[PDB]
Amino acid sequence: MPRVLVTGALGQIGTDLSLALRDKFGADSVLVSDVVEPGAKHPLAGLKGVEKLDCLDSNGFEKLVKEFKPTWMYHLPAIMSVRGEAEPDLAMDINVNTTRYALELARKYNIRIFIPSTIAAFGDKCGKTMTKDDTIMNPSTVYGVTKVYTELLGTWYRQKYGVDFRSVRLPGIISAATLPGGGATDYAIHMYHSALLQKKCVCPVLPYESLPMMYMPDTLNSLVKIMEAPLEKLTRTVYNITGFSFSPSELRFSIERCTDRTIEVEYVEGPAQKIANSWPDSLDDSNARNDWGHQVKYDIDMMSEDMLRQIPILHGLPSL
Amino acid sequence: MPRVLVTGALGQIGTDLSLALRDKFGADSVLVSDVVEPGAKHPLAGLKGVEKLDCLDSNGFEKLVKEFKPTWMYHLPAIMSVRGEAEPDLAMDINVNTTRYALELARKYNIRIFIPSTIAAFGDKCGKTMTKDDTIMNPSTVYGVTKVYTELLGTWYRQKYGVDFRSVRLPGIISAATLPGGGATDYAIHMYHSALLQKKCVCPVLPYESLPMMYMPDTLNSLVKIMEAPLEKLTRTVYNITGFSFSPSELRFSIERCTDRTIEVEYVEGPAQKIANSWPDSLDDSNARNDWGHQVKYDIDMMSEDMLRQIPILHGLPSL
Ligand SMILES: NC(=O)c1ccc[n+]([C@@H]2O[C@H](COP(=O)([O-])OP(=O)(O)OC[C@H]3O[C@@H](n4cnc5c(N)ncnc54)[C@H](O)[C@@H]3O)[C@@H](O)[C@H]2O)c1
Ligand SMILES: NC(=O)c1ccc[n+]([C@@H]2O[C@H](COP(=O)([O-])OP(=O)(O)OC[C@H]3O[C@@H](n4cnc5c(N)ncnc54)[C@H](O)[C@@H]3O)[C@@H](O)[C@H]2O)c1
Ligand SMILES: [Cl-]
Ligand SMILES: [Cl-]
Ligand code: NA
Ligand code: NA
Repeated sequence: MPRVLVTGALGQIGTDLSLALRDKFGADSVLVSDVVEPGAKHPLAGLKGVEKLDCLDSNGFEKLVKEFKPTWMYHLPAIMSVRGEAEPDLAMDINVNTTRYALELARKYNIRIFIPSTIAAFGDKCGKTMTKDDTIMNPSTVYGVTKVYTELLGTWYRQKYGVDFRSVRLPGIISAATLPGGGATDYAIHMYHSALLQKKCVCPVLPYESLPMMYMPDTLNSLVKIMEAPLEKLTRTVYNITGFSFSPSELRFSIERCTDRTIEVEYVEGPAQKIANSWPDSLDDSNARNDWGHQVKYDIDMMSEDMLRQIPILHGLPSL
Repeated sequence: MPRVLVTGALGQIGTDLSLALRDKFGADSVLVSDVVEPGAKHPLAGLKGVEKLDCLDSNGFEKLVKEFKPTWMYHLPAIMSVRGEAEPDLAMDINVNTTRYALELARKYNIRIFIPSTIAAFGDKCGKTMTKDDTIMNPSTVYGVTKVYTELLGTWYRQKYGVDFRSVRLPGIISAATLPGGGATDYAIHMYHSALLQKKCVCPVLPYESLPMMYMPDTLNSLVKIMEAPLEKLTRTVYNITGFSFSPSELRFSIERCTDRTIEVEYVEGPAQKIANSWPDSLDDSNARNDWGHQVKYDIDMMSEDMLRQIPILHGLPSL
């Protein structure tokens, strides 16, 4: 049974993943860290086993790893697409340097290490329909460039030092806890909020732009399941995984089915569009399904039902 | 005509490139720099416009650029395959951080920037026969991993900021001016020295491991030609270029044809072999030929003739 360290643990994936790990292996077997502390309304507030760690401080990062003695690490901090184009130096620092430090610690302390990649690692030469695990990688964002380096450097640590590096290329991840903002796939949560508030939604992604997506509970299952797999079953270090693909118009139809009313949406291109257009429409995740049993239990309508129930509970929006 | 800065200029490529640029454009229009000073017998010793610059010193790098106002830059420092496997922190520092600084300067000060890539950017999934410009990139060395990042990051600067970033994936480069080191393709240069000294060459690459190679004068022609090209003629930022491929067995025969005598070579596998085996056997350089006129004058026997005449003259080895 593992002892799990999570870094950048207070963000979108880390919050839900931290809780799930605590449930499965026990709070004493999990250490949750982030450069920031949790808000008083954050789900990890007041919990034991939550610490403050700037992963750019390699000495502090090592200090924490020595003290806790993890056998597994999920290294989550990154600056993602939209922010990274505006603040590329910060993206290069965080996405390259924290990763280098993590991998050096995984070597030194014999840690099985997960670092997520992303469909943003692909660009317009990838083959946009059912994109393969091995293909041409020509990302159009600095974030994506940094994640190609993440994939290749992690794989080198495996080959050279036997570090047990594992990764998936995550699609857009949807969850109810997330505050709608300007992220590349934030149109989807904005749309759920608008529907609940019965207000006009102005969507920055074009209506028929399809992307690979996944609902959070499926994401968490896979993130645990890949780390549990015996090494001998893994034929590669980096796997595509997907939930289902959808466009904004499809998400709108889903919401209208689950609310039984019309939501008003106007499509006005924002910064997310050019980024999303350079990404695949759908992924081939057959290697993940075959090697370690990646599976998906939600479809778009199940997800919409759950979201429309969870958002009022979490954020105080009007319910259906 | 241009004002050309060379960084990392005292090495194998830089020594001959610096002299060619001075000849072509005039000594007052070329500034060359390196972390170390030239020794008294270095071809660049005693020359004006040769300076000491550590490209990890970003303030120093900036100061030099702001003073000289280059219109072109050739950014040459890197830690290469064999050394990088043994000193990976140095390789990651030099290969990533100096590049990051050079690209930012190119953006800020409007410089046309060349940063060489390499066949080492490819690995065992590339398609090893007549490898294309766009393929799967899975390098097996940290150096190669850093060069993929170099290509993608330079290409992103071109896309995001309009930086005129140009690159070729260099094959193994053979030249006489520089004494050979412990690097992968430098077996070839050692084999010429051993032949002239009439002593045993112990070769760490297996006798039929074919690699893309090029003789320096053709390399110099192409390094200048790609930088002279009008931007509108370039359909891509990174080009494969090759001279010809050969194995150590082939080179030995070529040397023996020229020297009219046996030379003694023993093949004792070293680290270079597994690295070379993961590289292409030959490249497709059609895009370079088409777009900007890459061309090649030398074949293996013309190269061997010239190497065997030049080495005695430049280094005092036993003639003919
Ligand atoms: N959410 C998605 O749709 C998605 C999709 C694909 C891949 N990913 C990847 O998943 C990982 C997590 O994404 P997320 O959506 O949770 O991001 P997020 O922005 O919600 O969370 C990131 C967390 O990293 C922390 N952090 C930043 N700098 C740090 C540092 N110096 N030291 C320690 N922590 C630091 C931030 O405080 C934040 O809590 C990232 O690698 C991301 O690229 C996410
Ligand atoms: N030589 C080849 O066969 C070959 C093949 C493919 C690609 N390349 C590329 O060509 C470039 C030059 O290679 P080379 O063979 O001339 O290498 P080299 O090792 O002969 O020369 C490297 C030069 O860089 C300098 N240097 C190192 N750290 C520095 C720093 N911090 N600041 C400034 N200078 C620094 C060194 O002092 C040295 O003079 C590299 O990018 C290499 O990857 C060379
Ligand atoms: Cl984003
Ligand atoms: Cl080498
Ligand atoms: Na962002
Ligand atoms: Na080397």
